[PDB]
Amino acid sequence: VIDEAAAIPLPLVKSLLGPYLVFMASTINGYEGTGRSLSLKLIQQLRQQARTLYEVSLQESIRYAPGDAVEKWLNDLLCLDCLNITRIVSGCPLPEACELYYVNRDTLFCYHKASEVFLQRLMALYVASHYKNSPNDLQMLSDAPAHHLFCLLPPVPPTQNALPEVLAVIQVCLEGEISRQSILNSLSRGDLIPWTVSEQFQDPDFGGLSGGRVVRIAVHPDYQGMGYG
Amino acid sequence: SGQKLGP
Amino acid sequence: ASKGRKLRFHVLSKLLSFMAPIDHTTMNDDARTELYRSLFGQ
Amino acid sequence: DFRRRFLALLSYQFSTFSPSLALNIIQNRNMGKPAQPALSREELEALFLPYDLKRLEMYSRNMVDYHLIMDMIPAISRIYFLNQLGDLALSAAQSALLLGIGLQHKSVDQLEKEIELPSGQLMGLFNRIIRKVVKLFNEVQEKA
Amino acid sequence: DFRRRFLALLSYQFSTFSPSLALNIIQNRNMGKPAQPALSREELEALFLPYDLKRLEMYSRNMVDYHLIMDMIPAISRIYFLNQLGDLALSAAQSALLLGIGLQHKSVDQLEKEIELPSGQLMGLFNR
Amino acid sequence: NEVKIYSLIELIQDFEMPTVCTTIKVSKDGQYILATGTYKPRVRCYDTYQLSLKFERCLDSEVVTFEILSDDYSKIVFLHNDRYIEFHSQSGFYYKTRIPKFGRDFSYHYPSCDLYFVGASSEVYRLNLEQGRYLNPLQTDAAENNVCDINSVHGLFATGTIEGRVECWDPRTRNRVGLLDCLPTISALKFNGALTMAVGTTTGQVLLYDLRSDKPLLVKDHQYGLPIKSVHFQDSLDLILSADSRIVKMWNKNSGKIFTSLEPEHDLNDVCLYPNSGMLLTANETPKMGIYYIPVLGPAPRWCSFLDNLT
Amino acid sequence: MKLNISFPATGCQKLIEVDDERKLRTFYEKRMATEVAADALGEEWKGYVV
Repeated sequence: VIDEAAAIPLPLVKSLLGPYLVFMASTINGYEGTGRSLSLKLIQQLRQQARTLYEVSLQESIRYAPGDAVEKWLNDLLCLDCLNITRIVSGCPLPEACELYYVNRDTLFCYHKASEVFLQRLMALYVASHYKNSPNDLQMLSDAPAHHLFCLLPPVPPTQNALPEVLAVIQVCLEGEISRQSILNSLSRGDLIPWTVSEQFQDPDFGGLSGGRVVRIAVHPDYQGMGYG
Repeated sequence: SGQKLGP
Repeated sequence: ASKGRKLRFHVLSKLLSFMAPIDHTTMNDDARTELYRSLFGQ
Repeated sequence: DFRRRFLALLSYQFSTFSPSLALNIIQNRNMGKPAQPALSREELEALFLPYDLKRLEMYSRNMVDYHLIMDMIPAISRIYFLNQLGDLALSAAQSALLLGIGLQHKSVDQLEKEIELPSGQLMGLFNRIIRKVVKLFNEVQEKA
Repeated sequence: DFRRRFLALLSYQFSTFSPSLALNIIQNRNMGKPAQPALSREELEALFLPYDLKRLEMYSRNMVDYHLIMDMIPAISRIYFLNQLGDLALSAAQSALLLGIGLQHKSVDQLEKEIELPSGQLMGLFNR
Repeated sequence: NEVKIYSLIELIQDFEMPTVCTTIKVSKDGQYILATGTYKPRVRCYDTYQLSLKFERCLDSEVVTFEILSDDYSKIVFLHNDRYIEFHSQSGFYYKTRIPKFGRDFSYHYPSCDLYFVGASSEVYRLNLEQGRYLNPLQTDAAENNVCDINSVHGLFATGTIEGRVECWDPRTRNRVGLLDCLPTISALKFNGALTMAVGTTTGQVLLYDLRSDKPLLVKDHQYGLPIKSVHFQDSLDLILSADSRIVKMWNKNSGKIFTSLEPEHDLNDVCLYPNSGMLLTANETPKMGIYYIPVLGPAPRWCSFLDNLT
Repeated sequence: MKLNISFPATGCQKLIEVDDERKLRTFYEKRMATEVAADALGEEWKGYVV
C-alpha cells in the first residue's frame, strides 16, 4: 500500500507497482491535495499500465454533515479547492499574438465578486503542477513585498466577457540593493540569489546590483508544452 | 605508523 | 461503371479482418476537440 | 614510474582498497625517495588561480561549510604524495584522510567507517591539514 | 568559476548524473566562451612526462589494452573540458565517453548501459 | 566544407538492382530494409543481421511507392501506375484490386485502419482495412491532388493540390478543418511534430510552414530549378533533410545554415536515413545503391558497428 | 590456433602451432587482405610482413 501517492514523483511510482496486488490513495481538492495536472497524469499512467484497475472516490466527511457553511466558507477563503483551471478559449498564435498584463495585488485580493472569481482561477493554475499545495504560499503572494505577479492573456476582441481566460502566470520577486558591509558581516557569520552567489564566489560587490528571480512559472495543464512559457 | 595501522 | 470506374461497396472477403485496430495517441479526447476548433485562424 | 601510475588509478577500481593499504604501497622504506622541488611561482599560479587561493585562505578562518573547497582537495592531494610542496608534517591518520578525499573520492562519512575515528575529530583533523597547507602557499607567495 | 568546480565535483556526488545531462551543464549558450590559447609546450611537460607521452603514442599504434593509458584519461579529459587543447571535432557520443571515464570514473561496461551503445563500439569510439 | 564524406568493403551482398532503384525504405524495427527496382519489378528485402537478401518477389507493374504496414516485413502494400494495389502477406501475394483513377501517392492512417488514396481525381479515396468495404468519398474540390501526409502526433491529414494550395482534413468526422494558400506545384509535403510542416515546390523551393501562422517561418531556395522530391527531418541535430535529383542538402531548421551537401555520380530517385545513425542510404538511377556514412551526424548503426573502427 | 604460412616466391608452405595469446594479439581485430607486420611472432620474424 502506497499512501499519499500524489506526493511521490511518477518515476518512483512505476517501480513500486511490481507484479503484486497494489493499493492507491490520493488527495484532490484538499488542504494538501495535489493539483489537477499531476493527478490526471498518474491515473493516465495507471490506466495505461491482466491488470484490473479500480477507482473509488470519497465524498463525505466523518465529522460534519455535507453542506456545512463553515467548510465551504473556509475553502474559498484559503482557495484550497482546485477546479478546471480556465475555460477553453480559442487557441491563439503561440509566440506571436499574446501580451503580458500586470495584475494589481490590491485589486486582486479585495473581496469584490469579480476579483474573487479571478483569484480562484489564478490559484488553481498556481498550484496545478506542484507536489503539495500550501495555504502558506497564498500567504506570501497577497501581502509580501516585491512579489510581482504577471499574467499572459489571449488577444482581446472588441467584444469581451467579464473575465479573460488566463493562459500563463509568472510571479517575480525583486531582490538586491543590499550593502557591501552587511555582506562582509554575513560572510563572517535578500533571498536565494543574492546570498548564495555572495557565499559561493565570495564577492562583496555582488548584492549591490538590483535583480529579481522568477519564483513560479505556470501554464494551463491542457496547453502545457505549446510554447507559452 | 603506517605499518602499525596495517597490523 | 466499366472496369471498376464507379465505386462499389460489396464486401471484400480476402481483405476481411486483415488488420486489428491499434491506437497510440497520448492527447485526450477533450483536448483533441478543443485543438481542432482552435486550428489556424479559427 | 609505477608510483605516479598508482596515484592516478586509485580513482579507477582501486578505490575499493582501504586507505591504509594504499598508504603502504605508495611509501616504501626500502627505496627512499628524495624530496621533490618546492612549489614554484609559475607552477602554483597555473594550478591555483588567485580566487582559488583566496577561497582556501578565508575558509581557513571560517571552518563553516566544507563544500566550497572540495574541488581543490584532489589537486592538493596529488602535490603532497608527489613529494612536492615541501613537508606538511602530516600525521599517519591525517595522511589517510587526504588520500581518501583526494584520490579515492570518498565522502567523509564513508571514511569514518574506514578510519574508525569519530567524524568530529576527522573534521578537526582535516581542519588542521589544510591549515598547514594554506600558510605554506603564503610562504611561497611571500618569497616572490 | 562554477564550470571548473562542476568538473571536480562530478567524482564525489554528481557521478550519479547521466553523462548526457552533465554535458548539457558544461556546454551552454550554443557558443564558445573567449577562446583560451591551445595547450602550451611548457604546460605539456608539466602535465605529462616524456615516458607518459611515449606510452600514449605507442598505444595508438598497438591499440591492444586500454588499461595502460587508463591513468592518463582523467588528465586528458580535464584539458578538453576546460576549453583548452582547441577543438578535437569530437562527436556527441565520444564526448560522453570522456566525461564518463575522465570525470565520472565509470568503467566502460557501466557506460554501456548509460550510453546505450554496445561495449565493442564504445571501445572503438574511444580509439578514435 | 569540413565533413569529408565517405562512400561505400561490401556491407550487404547483392545490394544492387538490375538497372535502377525507385524507392528504398526501412522497417521500424530496423532489421529489414526494402527496395524495389526496374527491370522486372522486384521486392527485395535485406537482412541487417545476416547482411544478405531474404527474398525477392517480382511484380507485374512498376510500383510508384510502397508503405510497410506491419512492424516486421510481413504485411506490405504496393501502389502501381496501373491503378493497382497489390497486398502481400508473409508467404507472398495475397490480394489485388484497382481504383477508378490513377494514384499519385498514398498514406495509411494507423488509427481507424483507414488507408488513403491521393491521385488524379479531385476526390480522395479511402480504404478501411478491418472492414473490406470502401469508405465514403471525400471531395478536395481541387483538380489534381499530388501529395499527402498524416501526422502521428494528433492525426492530421493534409493533401497537396496542383494549384499549390494545401488542404487539411480531419480523419475523424471527415471535415475540412482549414485551408493554406501559397503556378508551382507542391513537390514534397512532410509532417514533423505537432506544429511544423514543410512544402516542396517544383521551382526548387522548400518552405517551412507553421500551422497557426500563414507566413512561412523560414525559406530555403535551391539554386537549381529541379523539384525537391523528398524532405526529411532529423531531430537530434535539428537538421532538415532536403533532396532533389541533382543534389541533396543538409541544413539546420533554424536560421537555415547549411550543414553539408552531397552530389553523387548520377541522379537520386529516393533518399533514406537509417534511424539514429549517421549512415545514409540513397536510391539512384544506377544498379548500385548508394551507402554513405556521416560520422559527425551520428554513430554507426549497431549491425554495422565495426565501421567506427575502420574510420 | 594454428598458422598456415606460405611464401609464394619460393612456393613453400608450413604449419606452425602458436599457443601463446600474446603473439596472436597482434593479429586480432584485423580484416582479411590487410598487410600486418608480424614482428610479435618472435626474433626470427624481424621486418617480415604478412
